[PDB]
Amino acid sequence: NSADSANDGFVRLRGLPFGCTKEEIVQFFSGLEIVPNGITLPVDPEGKITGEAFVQFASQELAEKALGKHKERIGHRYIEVFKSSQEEVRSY
Repeated sequence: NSADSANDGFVRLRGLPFGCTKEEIVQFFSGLEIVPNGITLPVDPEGKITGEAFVQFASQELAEKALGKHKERIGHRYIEVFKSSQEEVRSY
């Protein structure tokens, strides 16, 4: 729950570019194992696009191998990372 229990490993992003989507998160953590639609796209930090998002792995541990990415890129922007679970995540 909200960051930890054992399996509910989510992550949150807050940094995405214009038109950002799942498949840019699906390439971000192409590194790692994720449940079959374990990625969530509510809106950006202002509320008109998708510049924050989230991702549920197969485990809490896989989801912190993912915090271990630190920055990388999506599209043209430059993405924060934080630990998460399904109820930090469900802004939609």
